[PDB]
Amino acid sequence: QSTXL
Amino acid sequence: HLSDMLQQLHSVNASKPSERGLVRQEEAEDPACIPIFWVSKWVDYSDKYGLGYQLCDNSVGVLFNDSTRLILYNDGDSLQYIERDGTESYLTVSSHPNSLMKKITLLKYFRNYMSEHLLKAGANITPARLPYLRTWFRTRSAIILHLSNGSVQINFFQDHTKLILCPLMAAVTYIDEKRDFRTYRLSLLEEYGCCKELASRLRYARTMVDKLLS
Repeated sequence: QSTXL
Repeated sequence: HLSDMLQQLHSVNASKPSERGLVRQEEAEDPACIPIFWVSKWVDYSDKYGLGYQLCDNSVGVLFNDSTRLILYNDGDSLQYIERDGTESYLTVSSHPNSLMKKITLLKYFRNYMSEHLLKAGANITPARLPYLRTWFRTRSAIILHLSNGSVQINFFQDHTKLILCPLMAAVTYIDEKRDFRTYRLSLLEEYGCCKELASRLRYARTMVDKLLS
């Protein structure tokens, strides 16, 4: 997954 | 366009841009070449379904494991379905064939997951045919994303830096670790040089574009 908020 | 991109990267990397006598990276900046589209969030669920992604205009898409694609436009209603041979159809959430209900539900699941969990890349940029994701792969260091308009995007895991390569403009956008977004003409990087960090990432990008060609 891309990065977290 | 991939062979054009490879030739552009070869020419710049051959020039050894971080060894310019005086590097003037800022002179290579060309804000007019800022891309319209890039991938701003993504989730690799390919153990079951495929790869979901958001583009920077807030549209979303899925490249399913069976090589079909479903795109939901940022109006939240228009859909484009692309069969594995590239055949496109245009539908809506409100009027779509029942055969697409499962994939629409999955797309909505990805859309919601990315909204609830993931930070938008390039959100600081102020706002053309909508592209779809042609193919992608991961390495130990990065995810590589090939869009249907010819753009290649490479997101590096360790430090969050990103490249967006646009062969039509012979340009590269670099998002650095401070999330500063700069777009360069590759020919001007050859002329004026760049820092070692960008040079290193353009060498890796040539390797990645080479892998895409196969």
